Amino acid sequence: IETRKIPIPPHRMSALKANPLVDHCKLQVRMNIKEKRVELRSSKYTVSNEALQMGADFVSAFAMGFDIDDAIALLRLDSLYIQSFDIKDVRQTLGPDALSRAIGRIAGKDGKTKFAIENATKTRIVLAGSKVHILGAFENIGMARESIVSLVLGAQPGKVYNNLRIIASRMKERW
RNA sequence: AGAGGAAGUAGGUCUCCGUAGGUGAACCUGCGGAG
Repeated sequence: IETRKIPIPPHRMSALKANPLVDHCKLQVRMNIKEKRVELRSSKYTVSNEALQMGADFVSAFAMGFDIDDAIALLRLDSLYIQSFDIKDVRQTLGPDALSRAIGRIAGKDGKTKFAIENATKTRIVLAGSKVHILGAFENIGMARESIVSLVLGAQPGKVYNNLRIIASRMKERW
């Protein structure tokens, strides 16, 4: 018998107050969004450390900016990963014109560039300033990560999107 | 002004917060900030 408690940011508290993991994995839950904690407890119907760690990963992935439409995908498919890239990781210049210009390049007006990158490499990303979070299979996470870091190296989004599309097609192909 | 003669050229998304107005709890728009 093991328990795991996770902290949540003060962003998604109403969305966590929305309504089930006891039905999903037979693992008893408690919540308190004023101490920012969510208790996960394993019962006699709870069988595996896989179920424990996957419930923990599902709740933390809902906490870090994804909704349930992209979180029950993590509850369901075991090939699905999350990777959280800080924009402060590997940096091309020392100059502090970073945050606004970089996430203006990555996000794009009305979400055009983030959305086209998502549709191109089949991954699902969310963007909040310094931290950008990628969800999907880890080769798609590698594709989205190399596209985003080539966006912050200062390459144009048209050329980056073209190369991303051709790499995504060659990765979809079997032989 | 005249019929002839002869010639030549052809780039801030999402979420939250503080605002100000709107039709009020909520909610919408605009702005200023943090993730």
